[PDB]
Amino acid sequence: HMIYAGILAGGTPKQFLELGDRPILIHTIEKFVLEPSIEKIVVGVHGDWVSHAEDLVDKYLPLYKERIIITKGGADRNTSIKNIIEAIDAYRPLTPEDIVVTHDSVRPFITLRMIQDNIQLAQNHDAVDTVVEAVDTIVESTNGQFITDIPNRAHLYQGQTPQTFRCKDFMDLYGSLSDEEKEILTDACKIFVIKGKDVALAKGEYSNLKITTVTDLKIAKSMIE
Amino acid sequence: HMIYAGILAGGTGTLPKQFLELGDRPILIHTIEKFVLEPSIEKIVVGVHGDWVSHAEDLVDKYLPLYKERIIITKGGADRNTSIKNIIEAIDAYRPLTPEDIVVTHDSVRPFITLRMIQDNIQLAQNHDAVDTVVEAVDTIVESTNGQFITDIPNRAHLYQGQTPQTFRCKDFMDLYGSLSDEEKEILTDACKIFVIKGKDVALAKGEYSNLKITTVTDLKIAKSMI
Ligand SMILES: Nc1ccn([C@H]2O[C@H](COP(=O)(O)OP(=O)(O)O)[C@@H](O)[C@@H]2O)c(=O)n1
Ligand SMILES: Nc1ccn([C@H]2O[C@H](COP(=O)(O)OP(=O)(O)O)[C@@H](O)[C@@H]2O)c(=O)n1
Ligand SMILES: [Ca+2]
Repeated sequence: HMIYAGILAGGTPKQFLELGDRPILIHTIEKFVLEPSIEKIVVGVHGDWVSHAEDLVDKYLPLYKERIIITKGGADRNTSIKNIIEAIDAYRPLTPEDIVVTHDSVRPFITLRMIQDNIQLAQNHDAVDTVVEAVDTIVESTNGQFITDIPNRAHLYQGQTPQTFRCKDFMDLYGSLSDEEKEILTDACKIFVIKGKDVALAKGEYSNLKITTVTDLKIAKSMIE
Repeated sequence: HMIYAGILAGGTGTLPKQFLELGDRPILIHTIEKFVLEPSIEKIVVGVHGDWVSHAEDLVDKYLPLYKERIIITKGGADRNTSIKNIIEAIDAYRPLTPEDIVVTHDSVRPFITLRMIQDNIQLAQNHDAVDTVVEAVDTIVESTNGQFITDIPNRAHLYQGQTPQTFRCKDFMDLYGSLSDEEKEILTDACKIFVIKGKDVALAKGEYSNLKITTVTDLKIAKSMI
């Protein structure tokens, strides 16, 4: 079986911002290029930014242009995955056993260690979520007016990426959902859980920051001196 | 009836940052300054560690000279609940508690609280049991009861990050903290968690993503850039 990388960069964007010296997207793709087991690295880019992602690849990673496929992502992260898996299928026809390690372009501090656990866990599980023990106190409210519930904070995890699973599996489970369900089931791991599937946990790092806000940008800058 | 600010501002065992310089003033000072903005808050009761009581007194004498008779320094407890107990009992020494007297509890290490947040807490406390300043979770929260594979990914749209202010009536909190045993108090160290699990109507207050909790070093670095 093959292993692929699925970089999600189709968002609406922070990943084309310079971090230190190079775009966050380039930082993120970098960690995947060394990994011997990863066949191609496939990036879902917003259809408008595709060409600008390739100029970026040429300018910043000319040694790996062959290892990278830049493809049009979709309206929401799940769709981007669909599109990434489709592009994988265009490179080599998917077998039941081929794998995708998906990851946010805006997470530029993922470690080869994480990547390797995800790949490694996926052997004897349906899918793999990368998480860390929750820091904030989490409060629930179905209405958004008063507290409907407070979950037990000793079993809560802050969810990050990689999210790793077989390709066919995603195309099957995601495929079988009405639009209304897709709109509610936005997390890729959620879909596996509700379909009653075994999703194991990969140890993430509190440092696996996801860069969404101008505050996240500062935290990142201080992490690279 | 009365309105008090209860500033949870002391303890060890966890190096907590409330006495560090932010811009020019210690963080705690920034925090107290927000509550002096509110004309309606009677006194501002600050709950510091035993060793730090006088250090805090001086900080008021040095940085808040005029609003010094507005502020009352007191000893904290082992946990913030024991501290709220101590803040409450300090107020009862100042002015005997009237069943409706509310306390606006707040982390001393959250100096970016606005008056808007404060006023929403006094207001929402009117016809609710308690108030919890809150913001929409930005992170997907994942539940796992076993610890190796997931048992639940709640809907994120319905999930919230806890902040402070947390507001309530003084007698109301004491009467619940009482019925709890010494081993019972351990399992639920947050104040709003007591109200909910003893079935009470505690409403949400729109918080702020800028309402940072200064705990780590990078947190201090973010904070310094914000002011
Ligand atoms: N259609 C989409 C939407 C978002 N994304 C984004 O997914 C990652 C970050 O997720 P997000 O915070 O935008 O959304 P979510 O919180 O993961 O649902 C980014 O690396 C990427 O920009 C994507 O690749 N394709
Ligand atoms: N007995 C205690 C213990 C800690 N605290 C802490 O509660 C406030 C915010 O919490 P923190 O940032 O120290 O973090 P933690 O809640 O102690 O994990 C601090 O101002 C103070 O150090 C308290 O008010 N009373
Ligand atoms: Ca009443």
